[PDB]
Amino acid sequence: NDVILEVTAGRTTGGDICQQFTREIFDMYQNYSCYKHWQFELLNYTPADYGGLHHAAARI
RNA sequence: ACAUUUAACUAAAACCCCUACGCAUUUAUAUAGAGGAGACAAGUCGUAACAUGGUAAGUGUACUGGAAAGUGCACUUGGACGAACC
Ligand SMILES: [K+]
Ligand SMILES: [K+]
Ligand SMILES: [K+]
Ligand SMILES: [Mg+2]
Ligand SMILES: [Mg+2]
Ligand SMILES: [Mg+2]
Ligand SMILES: [Mg+2]
Ligand SMILES: [Mg+2]
Ligand SMILES: [Mg+2]
Ligand SMILES: [Mg+2]
Ligand SMILES: [Mg+2]
Ligand SMILES: [Mg+2]
Repeated sequence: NDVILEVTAGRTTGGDICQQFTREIFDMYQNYSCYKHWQFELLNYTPADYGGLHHAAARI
């Protein structure tokens, strides 16, 4: 069954470390879909204010 | 509500009421639902305060606004006015 994957930047500390790290994780799953030849369909994508990700949703 | 009797050549016998409490009063627990306060985050919106915080802040009171808060009158310094003259 297909997976609707969602990543959210947890509110645990100051700065954009949580939001910046979310972008890296989201790119990791997107690249992992290509490695497994999986179709990666973007559903939601809300970038942060410092080149990061607040929350993102995608379908694999 | 309720009666002084019997007996008395030594002296004794007899004596025995019925009405209250209604889930009425008093104090708590449990709550359909409606809110508050503290803790917490960093999410969302703005930047009110702390420097003359960029409208100096605040008190009382009134009205208004998503939200801090905004404005009127009076008061306070828990602000300043640069401290000879020019
Ligand atoms: K908040
Ligand atoms: K003010
Ligand atoms: K002040
Ligand atoms: Mg209740
Ligand atoms: Mg301000
Ligand atoms: Mg001024
Ligand atoms: Mg201003
Ligand atoms: Mg001000
Ligand atoms: Mg005032
Ligand atoms: Mg007031
Ligand atoms: Mg006004
Ligand atoms: Mg006016």
